[PDB]
Amino acid sequence: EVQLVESGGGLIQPGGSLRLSCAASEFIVSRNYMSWVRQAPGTGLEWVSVIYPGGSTFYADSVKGRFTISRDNSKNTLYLQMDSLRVEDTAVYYCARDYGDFYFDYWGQGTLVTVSSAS
Amino acid sequence: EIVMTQSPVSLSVSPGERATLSCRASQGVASNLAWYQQKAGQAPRLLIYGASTRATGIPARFSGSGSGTEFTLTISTLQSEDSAVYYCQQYNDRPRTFGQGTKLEIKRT
Amino acid sequence: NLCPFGEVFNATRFASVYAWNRKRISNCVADYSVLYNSASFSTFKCYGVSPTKLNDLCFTNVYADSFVIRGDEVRQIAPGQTGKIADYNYKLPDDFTGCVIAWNSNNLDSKVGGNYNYRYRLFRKSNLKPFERDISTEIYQAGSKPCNGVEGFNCYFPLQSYGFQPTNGVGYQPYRVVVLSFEATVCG
Repeated sequence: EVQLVESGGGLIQPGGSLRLSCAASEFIVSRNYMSWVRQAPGTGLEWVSVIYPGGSTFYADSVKGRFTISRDNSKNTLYLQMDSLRVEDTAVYYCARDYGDFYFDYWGQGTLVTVSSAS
Repeated sequence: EIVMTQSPVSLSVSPGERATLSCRASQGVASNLAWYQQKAGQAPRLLIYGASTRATGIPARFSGSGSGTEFTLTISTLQSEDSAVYYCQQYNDRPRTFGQGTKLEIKRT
Repeated sequence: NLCPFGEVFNATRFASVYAWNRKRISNCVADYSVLYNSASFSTFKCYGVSPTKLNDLCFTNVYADSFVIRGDEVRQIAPGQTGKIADYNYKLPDDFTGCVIAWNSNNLDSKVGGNYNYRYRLFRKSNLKPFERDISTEIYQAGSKPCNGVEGFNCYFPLQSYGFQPTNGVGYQPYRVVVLSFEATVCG
């Protein structure tokens, strides 16, 4: 039973904050190379972040400083602190377990984030 | 960073013709290229890692090859279920950069 | 007597970066400008003491730490660096006195078809302490299952092997790295 259930995505203000989630099963987030990949329509599927086992946080140049990956180790829950959001972040955000810092072996179903001025 | 260019940007193939998909690189990636298959409304499932290795549950129909800067993915028998968008990324330099994806479609009557 | 840098910097076979070789240098006179003026090294920058002025200084003991990494991550052999090699293979403390020599070894450590002997630790449960050595080839526990020493899904061998070619890029070529540490027996 391999799952990666993602929550927390939704409409937020542009210039707001988000606290995404990825509730794993059958592999522990805390000891696997976990990563966030965003898929924006019109542009390509694009890598956002990665966290190493215990390890460290690495980010893309378009998200560096404003984004923050921060797992939890009481339950398998990979987060993505997502602050100072701009309108070029309208994308489906996938949490994805990596093998090494190489390839996104398994992917979650994704959660969509819309950042614009509507209700 | 390495800019991948899937050249057959849309390819419509009859159900069984051994379709062949390719992506080149802006730099050199040794055997370091992956392949991904994203069906409609689904996460992109991994097809081939290291440009030549079918991972898990991936049948022998997918036959990706190539190395250095020229890469190939070969879909063998082309059922209806293979209609998806096929991506490629690199491993070698950070960031890991995907291609633009190849939209492959099957033909019926 | 002269300190035996000759078989440190010109050994015929270095060690891998997860199993980084260490030699103790004690009770000898060391010349460092013979190392400095050689210009066979692509990377020689020193932290804590200048290379010209460390010929005039004395230490109790000096550790020579040699391994082979890919040429892209010689950047990770520095105080306060993160990565696979800086966290799971070879960690330097932030208060680092000592310095690092790295030179290209494409002509020796890379063969046609792949010199796959050099390995690095890919999966590890936690970051390394500074100057800590790990060898253990226990099957890594990516998941929550008794792997019991056999691989499979979510049970990985923790040692990824380097792939070295004479045709690939300069940063993907094998770089031999010698790391010197300083702690009164070893003077100039």
